[PDB]
Amino acid sequence: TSIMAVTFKDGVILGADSRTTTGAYIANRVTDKLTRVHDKIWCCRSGSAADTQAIADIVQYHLELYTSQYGTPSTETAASVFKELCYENKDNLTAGIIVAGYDDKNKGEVYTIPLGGSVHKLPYAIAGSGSTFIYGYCDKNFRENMSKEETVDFIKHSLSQAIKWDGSSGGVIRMVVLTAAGVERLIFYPDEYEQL
Amino acid sequence: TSIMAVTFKDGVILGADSRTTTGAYIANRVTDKLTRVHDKIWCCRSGSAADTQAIADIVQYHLELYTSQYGTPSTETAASVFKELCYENKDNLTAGIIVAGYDDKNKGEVYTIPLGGSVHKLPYAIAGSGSTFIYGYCDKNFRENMSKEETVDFIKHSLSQAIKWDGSSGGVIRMVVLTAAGVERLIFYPDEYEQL
Amino acid sequence: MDIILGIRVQDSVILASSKAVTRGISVLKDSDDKTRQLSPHTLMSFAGEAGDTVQFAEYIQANIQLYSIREDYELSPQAVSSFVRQELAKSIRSRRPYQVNVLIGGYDKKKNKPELYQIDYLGTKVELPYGAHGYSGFYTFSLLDHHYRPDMTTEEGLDLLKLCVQELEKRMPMDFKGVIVKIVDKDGIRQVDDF
Amino acid sequence: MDIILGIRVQDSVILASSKAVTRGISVLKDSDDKTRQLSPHTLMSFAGEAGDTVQFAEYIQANIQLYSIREDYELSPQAVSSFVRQELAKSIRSRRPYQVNVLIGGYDKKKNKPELYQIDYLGTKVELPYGAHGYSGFYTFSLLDHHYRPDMTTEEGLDLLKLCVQELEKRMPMDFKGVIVKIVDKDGIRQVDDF
Amino acid sequence: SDPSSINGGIVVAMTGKDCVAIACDLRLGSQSLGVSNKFEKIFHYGHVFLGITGLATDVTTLNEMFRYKTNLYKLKEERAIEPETFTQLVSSSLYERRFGPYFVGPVVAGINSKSGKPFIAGFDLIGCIDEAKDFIVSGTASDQLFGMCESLYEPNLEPEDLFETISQALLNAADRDALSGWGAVVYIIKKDEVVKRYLKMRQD
Amino acid sequence: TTTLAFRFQGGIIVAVDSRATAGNWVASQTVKKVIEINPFLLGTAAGGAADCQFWETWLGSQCRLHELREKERISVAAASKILSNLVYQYKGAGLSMGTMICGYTRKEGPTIYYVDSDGTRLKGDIFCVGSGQTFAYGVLDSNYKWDLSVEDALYLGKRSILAAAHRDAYSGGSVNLYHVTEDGWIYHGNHDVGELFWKVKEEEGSFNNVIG
Amino acid sequence: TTIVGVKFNNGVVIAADTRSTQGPIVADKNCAKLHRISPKIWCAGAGTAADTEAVTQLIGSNIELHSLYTSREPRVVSALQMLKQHLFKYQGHIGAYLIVAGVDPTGSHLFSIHAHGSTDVGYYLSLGSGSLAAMAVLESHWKQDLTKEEAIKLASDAIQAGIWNDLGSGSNVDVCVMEIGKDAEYLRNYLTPNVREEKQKSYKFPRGTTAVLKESIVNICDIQEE
Amino acid sequence: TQQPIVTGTSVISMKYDNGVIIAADNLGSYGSLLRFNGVERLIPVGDNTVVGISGDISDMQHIERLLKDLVTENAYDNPLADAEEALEPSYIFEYLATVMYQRRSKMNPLWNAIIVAGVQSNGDQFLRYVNLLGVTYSSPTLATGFGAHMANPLLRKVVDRESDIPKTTVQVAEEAIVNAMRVLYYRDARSSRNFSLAIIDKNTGLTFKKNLQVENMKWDFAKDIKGYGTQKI
Amino acid sequence: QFNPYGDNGGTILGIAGEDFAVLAGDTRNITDYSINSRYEPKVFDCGDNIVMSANGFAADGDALVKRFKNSVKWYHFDHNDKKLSINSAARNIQHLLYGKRFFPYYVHTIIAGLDEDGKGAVYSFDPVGSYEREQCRAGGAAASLIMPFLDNQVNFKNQYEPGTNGKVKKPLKYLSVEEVIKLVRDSFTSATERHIQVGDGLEILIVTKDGVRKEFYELKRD
Ligand SMILES: *[B]([O])([O])[C]([C][C]([C])[C])[N]C(=O)[C]([C]C1=[C][C]=[C][C]=[C]1)[N]C(=O)C1=[C]N=[C][C]=N1
Ligand SMILES: *[B]([O])([O])[C]([C][C]([C])[C])[N]C(=O)[C]([C]C1=[C][C]=[C][C]=[C]1)[N]C(=O)C1=[C]N=[C][C]=N1
Ligand SMILES: *[B]([O])([O])[C]([C][C]([C])[C])[N]C(=O)[C]([C]C1=[C][C]=[C][C]=[C]1)[N]C(=O)C1=[C]N=[C][C]=N1
Ligand SMILES: *[B]([O])([O])[C]([C][C]([C])[C])[N]C(=O)[C]([C]C1=[C][C]=[C][C]=[C]1)[N]C(=O)C1=[C]N=[C][C]=N1
Ligand SMILES: [Cl-]
Ligand SMILES: [Cl-]
Ligand SMILES: [Mg+2]
Ligand SMILES: [Mg+2]
Ligand SMILES: [Mg+2]
Ligand SMILES: [Mg+2]
Ligand SMILES: [Mg+2]
Repeated sequence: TSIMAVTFKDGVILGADSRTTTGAYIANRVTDKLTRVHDKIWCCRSGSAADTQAIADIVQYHLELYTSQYGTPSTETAASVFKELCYENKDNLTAGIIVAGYDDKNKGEVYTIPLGGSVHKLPYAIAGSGSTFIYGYCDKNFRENMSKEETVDFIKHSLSQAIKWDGSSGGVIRMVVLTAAGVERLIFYPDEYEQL
Repeated sequence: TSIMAVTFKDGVILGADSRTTTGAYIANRVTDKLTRVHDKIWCCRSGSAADTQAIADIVQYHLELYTSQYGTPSTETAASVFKELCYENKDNLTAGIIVAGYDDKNKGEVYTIPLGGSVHKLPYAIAGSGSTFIYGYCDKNFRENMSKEETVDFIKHSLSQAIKWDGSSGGVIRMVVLTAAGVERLIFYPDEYEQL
Repeated sequence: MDIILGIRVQDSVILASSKAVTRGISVLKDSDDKTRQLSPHTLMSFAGEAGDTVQFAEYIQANIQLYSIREDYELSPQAVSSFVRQELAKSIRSRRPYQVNVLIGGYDKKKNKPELYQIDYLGTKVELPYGAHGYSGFYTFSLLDHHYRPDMTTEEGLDLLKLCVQELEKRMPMDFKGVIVKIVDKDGIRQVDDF
Repeated sequence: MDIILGIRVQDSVILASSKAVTRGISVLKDSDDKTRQLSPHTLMSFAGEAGDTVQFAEYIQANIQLYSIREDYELSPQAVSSFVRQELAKSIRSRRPYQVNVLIGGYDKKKNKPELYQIDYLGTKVELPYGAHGYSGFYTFSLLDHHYRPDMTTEEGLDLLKLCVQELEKRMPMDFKGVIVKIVDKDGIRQVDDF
Repeated sequence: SDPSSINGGIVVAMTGKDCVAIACDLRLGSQSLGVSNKFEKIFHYGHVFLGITGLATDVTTLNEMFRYKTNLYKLKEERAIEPETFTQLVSSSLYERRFGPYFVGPVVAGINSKSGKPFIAGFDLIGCIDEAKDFIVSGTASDQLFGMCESLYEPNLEPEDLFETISQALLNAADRDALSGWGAVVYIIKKDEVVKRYLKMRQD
Repeated sequence: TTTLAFRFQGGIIVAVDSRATAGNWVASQTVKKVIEINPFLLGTAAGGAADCQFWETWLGSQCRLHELREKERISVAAASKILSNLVYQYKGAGLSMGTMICGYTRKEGPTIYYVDSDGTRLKGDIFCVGSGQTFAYGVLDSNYKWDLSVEDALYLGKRSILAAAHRDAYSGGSVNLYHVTEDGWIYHGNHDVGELFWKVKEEEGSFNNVIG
Repeated sequence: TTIVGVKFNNGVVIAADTRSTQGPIVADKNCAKLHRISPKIWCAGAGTAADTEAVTQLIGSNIELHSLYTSREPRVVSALQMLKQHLFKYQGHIGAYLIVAGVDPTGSHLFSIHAHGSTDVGYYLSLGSGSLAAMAVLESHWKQDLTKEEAIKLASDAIQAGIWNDLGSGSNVDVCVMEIGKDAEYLRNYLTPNVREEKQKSYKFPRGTTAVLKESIVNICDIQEE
Repeated sequence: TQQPIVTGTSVISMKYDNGVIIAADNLGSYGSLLRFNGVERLIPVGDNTVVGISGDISDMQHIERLLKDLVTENAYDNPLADAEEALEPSYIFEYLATVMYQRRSKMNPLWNAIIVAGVQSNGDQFLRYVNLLGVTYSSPTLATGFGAHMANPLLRKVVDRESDIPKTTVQVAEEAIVNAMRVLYYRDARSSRNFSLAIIDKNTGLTFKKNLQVENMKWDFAKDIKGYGTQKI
Repeated sequence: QFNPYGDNGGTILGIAGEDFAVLAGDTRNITDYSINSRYEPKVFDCGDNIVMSANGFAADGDALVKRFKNSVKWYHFDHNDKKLSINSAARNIQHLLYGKRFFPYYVHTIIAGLDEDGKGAVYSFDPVGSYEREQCRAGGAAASLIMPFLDNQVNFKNQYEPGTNGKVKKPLKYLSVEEVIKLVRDSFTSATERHIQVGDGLEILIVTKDGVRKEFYELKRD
């Protein structure tokens, strides 16, 4: 799995591959790992598909109920709910989740939640088995306050390399753009990103 | 351990960190992992320090005896001797070796020998625990027929990132340049390569 | 404990049970009675893990004696054996199961017939003309297959039982210090004091 | 096998060894002689793993008999015991060690003294007034500590030996089917046919 | 150690023309030791027949349990339970012990009293229904029974012919299994008469 | 497996069953568990089929070589010891054997040696070996005498195997009888248990537990 | 086991083989792996047979009660949600691997479910030991905008690939078509490419061939009057 | 006894009317890391045989050296080395099969699965399999690893039995092989897009194709797939 | 850890007639849940009118057959082209198998032919070399399905004569080659239905005084 979230001038973009594997068999080559817990709060999922789906479903429920009572939740609030589930059930869960969202007050924010259940607020975050192969690349190429086009290129190039080297990553590169303008879905096929 | 060898226009350059670890304790912070088996045939060592030293010592002996009888050996010949030891004793060895050398006829050549004992001739090669973090970077930034200065920068930047992310890698960046001109040793200290 | 035998003849049921109690390397006792009277015409012998055997036997004894008082009536051997089986069948899926095997010898006063039931710790019940638990059956069933006859007298049953004990004393490695023999018939339960 | 005893009195050495041979659940034999005559005035009893015991005893027997013929002379019990110990001490660091414990009872014709040696499978030798291997010593040493006196006659030694066997038959779980007793003195080796 | 092969035994069922047949061996043992040669494994509740192989304590327990349940069924419903309905009751009852199961191999056989249609069914230890047209097998010699039934069986056999087929299937399968045999019983079942026959077989 | 052998007035009786199993699966009902080493020696087979077969037919080759070299019939003691010494060399490797070496010679008389894969070698009057040995012992010990007729001794051996065939799940098939005398062994037929059981039950009045 | 699901123009089709196996033995030759959750929501099951049946019955039962409570036809996403949450709770121990398909007022749907509780969406899916043989066929012949006739053909061909090449699958092909605005048609034994040939011999025995000890009439009737 | 380190995935093959086709991708994996992207795993022997190897790469290179050495040895004192006494596919296979079974019998196996594809002197198609256990078998279609599970089903639809071989042309056979390689790229997590293909025909000889790529891939339908069930956006 | 053994499935069957003998075996070869080959010959003509099959782990099976064929060749060289009798071949195979007693050939071996009196003969072996002449034997994966059927239909076990009711057995009348082939085909058809490792094809080798003949029959491919 290769997943990442990157903040930029106008907000935040989430990125992911589409491969799900049972050992070396690709059980699904067109998986959607970018999932929605609120209108402009999404997450990237890595680890167990069952665990991360179960967690994401519970979070979506919690934020839906939060919204009905207290209005739109912050991205920090969403990350805290993810953390509470991941930390308190650390013994029984295998879930590596990146939470990303767009407020108007706080703009683009990214929170990463590794195995332990710890929370880390970062300008950008990478995770999944394939992330190991792009620590060098991402650290050298990331800048703050990039444009939308620059950020798409950064994620596209980064995940392209992660896919190239990691057997557990592959298929299409899905992306989700979160800005004041709204929510935009992007897809990039092998023929496009392999020749980069 | 972070080690790499890169061919370029005038020949080949070997690069390595200087960290040796017993668990999390750094047993030696100024280790020389770039070792000489012949005048212009060197190697990078990763894995067990004892195994790779024992192997390198035996190879140097074999090539010294080869030279006395048949004249200067090729880099391919040196790689074959490494392979023979690593393959036939695969059950008892933990050694990941990169062989690099300069002929006048063949110019710069690089052979990598992973755990199994297989041989792979490549334009450049990376190995050691820290290499995982720079597959993305090295693949994107490597060009054939680079200059000496460009190749030094490529290795310096690459190993800098490998050191940054891998706990088993660190200290100074040692390098060895192999050309027709001769053999040049280079060293780069933390203050220099960390700010890159 | 070790060896417990049972044989049903024409008009009675005979139970034979070893006297030895061994804990490890020493025979702590050589006169132990591995049986409990459940009712005037029903006797139960037992063998298994230390402690569990007596605790289970006395627990069954208490329950049957409670039934007898409540109804002023003695349960049939068949009814008692079924109650015992169910307790063991319940036990086998417990946190800590009763590790006890039993023989139930009784005389049914209604049908005027002796009855012998063999039940293991899993709750496996079978009615038999002759039975045994543990390694005893490995020696004694061949003799009983040959010699047994459904219409033996009680005296003939005791002679056939002596032949079983003699074979056990010859071929078994463990010294079980002889057996206590008890007869169950229409007149109740009695012990053969010389065997 | 199981129980082997030894006692050195005034003018002789008495060895007692069980007759039973058990494989698993059955006593295959009840008249087995767990001893070999090494020389006219030296007897060795043995107990350990099946097969190894006899193979080792006969191997020692052959070597001592070879020595006797070559030199036309009988080795002292002390000399024989040392040879045996070294073979076992050699054996314990072999690919497959001899799993055998022995008692060596002999009469030294030079010193006119009976001698009893106890050696285990590791090659641990000790000279003793009385000895045993396995669980036998756990019962018998307390009796021998009380009763033994070193000036006892052979008849007194046999009585004290009967008291040991009676205690073993009372408290040991395994039926060892009695013992074969052999006496070693100045006149040689003989078997007590009624014990 | 393996609960399904401590006591041993087998059951087989077959369909014929307007009839069904169910048969079992009589052995109960403790591994190698043969204990009982009268341990029948076929029971009946009204006109519905149930055969049970496997751990004997569970064989007894389940018989007592299904007698219990079919008796309450009859009191409330005011009619005898049918094979199709009973099959579902067995499945339900076994699955409620999903993670602590009875170690058994049940087999249902009978004729529907209203439609007259012959019916057989088999189960695994946790409830799965195998509703075969031809035959069902169960026990420690199930492989042997599969081989016999698959070769000997033909459809639409008359009651007296079906008896021979099922009897030969059981006998020859049992004789190739160490933990089966010691006698055998065969039930021939028609819409309103049931014949029970004990078979003479080798007692080893 | 159930095999037995016992000494008596008229020589030795050897009786064995015929069953072979792989787990609960009955592999064979027609196994020859007695081996005709020569016209005077018999060997019984219990445990591993191959081990027993291979090394007992090998034993026959060694016995034949002995009498070629020594111009004399091999003793039962010597023949048994060749086999026991051989298996002792393999001790620990995993051989699985329980055997009786039965014979008669002028110097020894009728002799039986129990030989075993742990290296055990025992001379004796009565032996029963195999998974059903305990069942056979019951019948033998209660009915054995030195003064038995060849006819009565043969039946006792046949009956003791039948007892074990019935109760022991890993014994059965049929009974092979041999009678060893001064003038060699004599085969006394294959007796199917499926027919023998009902015959014995009816005539002897035994097995009243079973219905027939 | 080979089970598949294929989307098409105006609905969805699912299919399955009919072999059940205990180890290397075939327990049932004509097993029914297509289960009805509701009239127009069906699912195919792989893995432990008692589990797929039980978990389908339970959710199917609760779906029926839900449909009566809400006065609405049941939705596939409801069946999906109830199945995944149930399976997740049991941490994979309930060995049910399902392909859930159906039509409802929202449209036509196709999902897969695994024992640990993870769900996946797709136009074509396959599960079981023969899923690799089936998926090979699907990946070679699937296209967008399939007709009903083409989807049935593709689905059954994928099951056949399992039947012939996977030892865990065999016998017959069951199909269930669920088209929008129509009744779901359940095609039991849609294909039968594995009929056994006639035997060489008849093994009917002569009457009296088996030896009998005792005979007796069994009383199946109740206690009688008078 | 060892464990495989650098590994190669599926090798697939089939017979057709005038010869045999074999293929394998150019990847050398190091666990989940797709380490080496230029590894040739089809090794020709003469002009009538191609040996395709999967599994441990260090052992593959050893086997490659044995075959190279076999050709050298066959030429020694052999005037008909390029004619009647040239190396046959059957000879090359039996040699490997001998080595594989000998090595498993010393508990030190060559951790590979091998397919020898070729054409004999009399024009007959040769196609046989051998692996680390020394197990051998022949079939109209043969495949290793994941290919066994995914390629064989597809290739068996073209040639289902022996009588289907004369009815299968080289164009139809190559088409089936190339499709199978695409399917393996979709579904095998240790495969690559780049592969090599070899055809051995009794008329046109040995054709060795390098640097082939999987093309005509279907991915467009991915854009419509959203969430894992209930999600709409 | 490396496991030197594997299981290639399959099933074989030998039946001895009055003046003939047959050795049959399916042609399917498998690992786990995959088919390797639908036609991989398993029963082999080894010369001297002897047929052989070693079922189980195919690598060991091929190795053994190869070594026995070799043994026949050297028997001719060493003993003046003498015909190797079926009983002598059987004893020779015992030694081949027991020679690897502590690292066995993981196979069930069956050979078939004619004895020195011209009568049909079948010998059966376990992996470590124990052997026994038999009238009937099935081996391999579906042996447990086939043997009981052969006890019943070849040796007339548990069969008696009508009217007598268990008193008189069914007489053991001899079976022709046409009658045996019928029983072989039905055995494999039945085994194919209930055993996943059996199918694809059936190859029968018939041995008579005239020589060795072959017959092939299709089996279900699922
Ligand atoms: B990715 O590879 O981490 C991926 C992310 C997931 C949310 C779709 N995980 C998987 O593919 C996991 C296996 C795994 C691989 C690598 C690291 C951790 C876990 N797969 C599954 O959970 C799975 C596989 N087959 C069926 C169902 N679920
Ligand atoms: B490097 O980290 O791989 C390094 C290369 C070596 C040639 C100097 N190896 C080590 O530091 C090894 C441990 C190790 C770490 C990571 C991967 C593999 C091995 N250390 C030693 O061999 C060592 C440690 N302490 C004392 C002596 N030797
Ligand atoms: B007997 O039960 O010991 C018997 C004697 C043997 C010489 C045929 N042994 C076996 O049947 C053994 C299994 C066994 C069962 C019980 C105790 C000890 C051993 N069987 C085999 O050796 C064997 C040989 N070939 C095929 C199948 N089984
Ligand atoms: B298929 O092969 O996955 C199939 C699908 C099933 C739902 C009909 N599975 C089975 O047939 C399973 C395989 C299995 C074997 C052992 C443990 C778990 C699963 N079989 C059974 O569920 C089964 C086996 N014997 C009797 C009844 N059911
Ligand atoms: Cl997912
Ligand atoms: Cl170093
Ligand atoms: Mg560092
Ligand atoms: Mg000591
Ligand atoms: Mg010897
Ligand atoms: Mg028996
Ligand atoms: Mg199939």
